Amino acid sequence: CSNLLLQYGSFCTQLNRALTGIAVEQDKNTQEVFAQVKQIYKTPPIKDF
Amino acid sequence: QCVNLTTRTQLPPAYTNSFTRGVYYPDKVFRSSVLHSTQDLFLPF
Ligand SMILES: *[C@@H]1O[C@H](CO)[C@@H](O)[C@H](O)[C@H]1NC(C)=O
Repeated sequence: CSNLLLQYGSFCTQLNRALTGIAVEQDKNTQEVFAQVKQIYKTPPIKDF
Repeated sequence: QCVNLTTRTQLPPAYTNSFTRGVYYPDKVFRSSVLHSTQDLFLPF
């Protein structure tokens, strides 16, 4: 079956390319939402707000 | 006729690294500027 699938080849190369693009896009989405800033601020010990 | 040979000297069998060797044409078709993939009996690199 692998030998027979060999002569298709380009089809699941295309599929893997598409899925990798999707995964990279997911990481991009999370970064662009949450990594708006880069200075990791932290709260002061005193909560005198 | 045939004669058995006597003068000999045995040694441990010699071994070597075959790297990027043992590749032959798969068919008889003129393919140029194409990266083609195939599966056959091949000498592993
Ligand atoms: C020696 O030669 C004979 C016949 O010529 C053959 O039968 C025999 O197998 C040979 N032996 C060896 C060790 O070559």
